[PDB]
Amino acid sequence: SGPDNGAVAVL
Amino acid sequence: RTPKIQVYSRHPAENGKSNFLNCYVSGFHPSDIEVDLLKNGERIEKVEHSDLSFSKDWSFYLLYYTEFTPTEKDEYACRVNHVTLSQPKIVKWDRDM
Amino acid sequence: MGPHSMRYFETAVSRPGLEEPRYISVGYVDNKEFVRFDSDAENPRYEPRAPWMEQEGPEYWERETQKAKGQEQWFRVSLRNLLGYYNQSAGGSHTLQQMSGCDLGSDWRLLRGYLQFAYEGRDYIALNEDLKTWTAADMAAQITRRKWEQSGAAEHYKAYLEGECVEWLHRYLKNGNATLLRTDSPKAHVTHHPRSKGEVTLRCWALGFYPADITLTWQLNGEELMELVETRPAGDGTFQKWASVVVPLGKEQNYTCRVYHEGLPEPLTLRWEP
Repeated sequence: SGPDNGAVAVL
Repeated sequence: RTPKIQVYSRHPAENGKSNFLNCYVSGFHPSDIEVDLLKNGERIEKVEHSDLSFSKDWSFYLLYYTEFTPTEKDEYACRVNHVTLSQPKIVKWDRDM
Repeated sequence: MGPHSMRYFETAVSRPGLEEPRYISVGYVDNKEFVRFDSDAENPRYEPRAPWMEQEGPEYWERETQKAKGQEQWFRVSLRNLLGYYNQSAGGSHTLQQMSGCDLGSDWRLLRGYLQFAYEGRDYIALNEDLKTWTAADMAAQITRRKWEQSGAAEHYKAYLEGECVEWLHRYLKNGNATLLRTDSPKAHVTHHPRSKGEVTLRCWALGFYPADITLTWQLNGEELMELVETRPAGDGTFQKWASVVVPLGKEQNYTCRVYHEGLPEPLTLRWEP
């Protein structure tokens, strides 16, 4: 199950 | 970050015995690349390739392959074109490597 | 060989005009690809690449596909932000990559967590081993680092790495067990080649092995000694490697190759057989 970056800031 | 190339057969080559010719291209960036397998200097059509993958150092790698039958005189090679190269890179197949 | 691992390698490549970037996510269990998402597919969805992943039902594939849709937008906005940080020309060709994953320890808990990014194939920002601090590789990455330190982004990734990453890796190892336990031992042989006046090349081949982890060695009269090629795919899911040495003519029998691989009950020892 891959990470969810969406819950945290974009670069 | 120019592409690294290895050209080799799936099985130890024997003249007249069907095999698979591989060209393993790796260590390149960006991901777009043109790879061709050549028979006596001419591009082989319908060559298959793996899907795009990348390594721990961020560089991409692909395997190109086709069925072939080694012979004494036919010259097989892998030709790579990539934006990091100043010219096409050609690596001959050598059954001892 | 080594700790069990899971990794997700994600890439977004910008495209010209108003076209959205191409986004590709590849998952690995113990260094073998097991899932893939590609936004260029007719119907983009995560797909089982290891056939044992077909043990997962429709809800799994829907959930993972929704996540990839989220990642694709995160990468798109991040690429746009990077364009501004480096003051680059828009509508151009640019690459953003991420690696994330976990290694497991003897207690089935996190041993090491990984979370890093690259822009144009160069390090950009990475989570340190402490899962608390960031390494910004260059000056543009300082902008992201400040933003992420202030917002507490490391805590979110630490929770994923210590929790979900470890739990799902354990589930996949159980489901894939019948395949993951099957090893293919290397078949080895030594070839002899003309080199010069008085010298010969002996090449020790290891073919058709799985996993990829292997050691090839050459010894002279039982003492360690060599050209090595990078391990390469055979095209059938197994790997190849060779190691060669230059040897004096008439002394070929004094050299031994040893092959170490986890599929073998014991390492293989072989020599040139005229």
